[PDB]
Amino acid sequence: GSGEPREEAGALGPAWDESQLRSYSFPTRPIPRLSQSDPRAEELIENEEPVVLTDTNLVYPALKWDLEYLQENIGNGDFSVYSASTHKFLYYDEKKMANFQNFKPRSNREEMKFHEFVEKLQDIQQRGGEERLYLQQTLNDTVGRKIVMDFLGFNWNWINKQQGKRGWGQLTSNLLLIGMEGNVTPAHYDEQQNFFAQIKGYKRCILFPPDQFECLYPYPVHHPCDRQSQVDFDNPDYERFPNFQNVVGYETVVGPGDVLYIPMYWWHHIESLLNGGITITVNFWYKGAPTPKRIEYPLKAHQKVAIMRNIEKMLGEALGNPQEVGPLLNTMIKGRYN
Amino acid sequence: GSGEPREEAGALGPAWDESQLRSYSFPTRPIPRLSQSDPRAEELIENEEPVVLTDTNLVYPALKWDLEYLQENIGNGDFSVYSASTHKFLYYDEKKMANFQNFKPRSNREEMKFHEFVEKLQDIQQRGGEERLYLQQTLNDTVGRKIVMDFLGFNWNWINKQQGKRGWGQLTSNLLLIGMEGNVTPAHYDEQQNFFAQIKGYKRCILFPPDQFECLYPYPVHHPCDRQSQVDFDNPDYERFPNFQNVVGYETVVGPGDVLYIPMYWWHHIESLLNGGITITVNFWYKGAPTPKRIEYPLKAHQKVAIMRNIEKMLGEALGNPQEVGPLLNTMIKGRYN
Amino acid sequence: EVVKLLLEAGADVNAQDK
Amino acid sequence: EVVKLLLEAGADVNAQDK
Ligand SMILES: O=C(O)C(=O)[C@H]1CC[C@@H](C(=O)O)C1
Ligand SMILES: O=C(O)C(=O)[C@H]1CC[C@@H](C(=O)O)C1
Ligand SMILES: [Zn+2]
Ligand SMILES: [Zn+2]
Repeated sequence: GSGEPREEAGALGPAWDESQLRSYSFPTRPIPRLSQSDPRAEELIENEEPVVLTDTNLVYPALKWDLEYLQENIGNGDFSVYSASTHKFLYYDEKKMANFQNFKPRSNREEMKFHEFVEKLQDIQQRGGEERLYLQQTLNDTVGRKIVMDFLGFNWNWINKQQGKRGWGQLTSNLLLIGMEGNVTPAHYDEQQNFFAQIKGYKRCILFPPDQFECLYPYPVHHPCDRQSQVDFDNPDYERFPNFQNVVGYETVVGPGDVLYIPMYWWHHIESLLNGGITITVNFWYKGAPTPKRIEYPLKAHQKVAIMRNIEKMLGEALGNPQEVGPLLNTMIKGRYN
Repeated sequence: GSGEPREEAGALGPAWDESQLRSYSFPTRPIPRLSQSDPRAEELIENEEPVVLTDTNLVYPALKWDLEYLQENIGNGDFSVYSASTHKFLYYDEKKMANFQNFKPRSNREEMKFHEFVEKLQDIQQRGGEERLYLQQTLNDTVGRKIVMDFLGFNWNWINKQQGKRGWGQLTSNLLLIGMEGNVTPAHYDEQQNFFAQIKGYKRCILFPPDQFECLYPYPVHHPCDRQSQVDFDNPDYERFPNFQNVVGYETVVGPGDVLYIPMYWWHHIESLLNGGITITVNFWYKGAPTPKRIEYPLKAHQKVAIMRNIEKMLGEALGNPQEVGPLLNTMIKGRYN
Repeated sequence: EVVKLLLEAGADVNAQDK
Repeated sequence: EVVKLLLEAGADVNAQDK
């Protein structure tokens, strides 16, 4: 489990309860929840292991954000809003859909103004519709003055020191995430370091280390769902994915003010708690440190993942067609390495 | 089959008969036997398909070679002589044995003078022993005057024009091969072009095109038996090697004066005819033409073989240990591409 | 060279490129 | 570059190197 639901100050009762969590097939153990001043927290980040930091004040000025405040102040830029008839918002790269014309995504992307997102959300709730929305938009220069001021008030002192201490590359973006209760982002890994800053509502985060690659079966690299797990967590096909019976997760529920370090290459499944209302999150994506000058053997799990990705990319290019990658790989192994 | 046994001139009867051929599980069709002046012969060489040329005179001065002549004239250099208790002289690279300390070769290499090879051969025949010898030695500068003169008398005019016409690289070596009746060199492919010049006795040659890679199951690249088939032709394991049930060979029996073009990457199984006496062959190995400037898609079979070899080599280097290549490849494919 | 080639990380994340 | 890298042929044959 995630650990006992945290009790809110002022005797406001349990923030959430276990009935708001979806049911899955695998065991988990809790991600540590620590103060940013705790040396164990620094130890985990340094070793690229997840930790929830409870007191960074990383996005303190954003803790007042709700739909009314954001709509008044976030400007008139476009926001990417995904729509689905399922709770699962499986990520896919539109640019790879040409490689797999048989892939029919279950979520669709629509660009709209922030007030149109609020209105569509309101229409759905009144009509009792089952349609789900998930706003996922990189923050940019079109935001209004008050959002600029809030953003400037993030704890750049703390996170800049992390970036420097860990040798990371640049901050590439901040993703603003606004979801409906019950929304799920299925398990995947990212090739950047991530500080995941919860603002409103509660998200259950289930992480898996890079050495569970064999259990989580990412799509082919050239598939639209590169880096995402092929396993349906709600109905796992153990005939196709037998080592999913061996997966073990690291679990936590983050609430307003919490920051989760999601290390590069770590798998993560994220869900907005059932009956928990809307959720708001801002993340901080950093490029990882460069390949070290001297390679130490045996390689770490994340280095083998990087190798496998590059083998798939190179074969797709050399064979001139990503569909020939599988057949060549099978020819290489059958009766030779298996 | 190989085609009707050729009838020798002067009414000397069939050179050989089908009872001298070993029995295998797969069908074959005959390699064309043509004159070097036949445009179809040039067409096959140009398209990297095998052909037996009957009238090249490529090694005409060597057709008088026997053990007595060679012993008198081939000098006092060392000759590599393989010894085995089986008819199969499976090739292996001594330099890769460190990677696979569990590999126990069934043939051993011993360096000796040519007269010691003749004497060991004579001891075996008198004592009725079952030990087999196979002399396999690159021709070099230590050979005596009469062998030098014979070698100078090869048809360099004809073969030099082939090398030039096909864009091949340099002649890298000439392998002298002297085997006992019944000796077999198991199926493998070479990364050079080969003109195979038969001098004494008869060899059955069974070739398989590069697109039968999937049926012939070469050892891992880092194994001592790189480029050789794992299938025991005398007892094929169809559970491990199911597509060996689909292999189809191109077959011929070469005799004195014949030259077989064995194209680069073509699999070949070579056997000295049962009860046929000793065999003598000299081959001519040429580096292949370079990779073309413009790549045409889809790739040819031999280009996919080159890619697979390089993937295995690169992974062995990057993982720091050739034993980790298999596990990484299986992790890449299981539940992802298979 | 080849080892560093195969070890090179990408930077892809779950955010759609335009 | 990478395509020509993967397409490069070796030159190994069945003759033992010293
Ligand atoms: O932050 C990441 O690494 C992501 O993958 C984002 C997109 C799925 C989102 C969610 O919070 O549901 C988070
Ligand atoms: O000539 C080649 O390509 C070879 O592989 C040589 C070594 C096995 C030999 C044989 O004639 O039995 C020929
Ligand atoms: Zn992610
Ligand atoms: Zn050969």
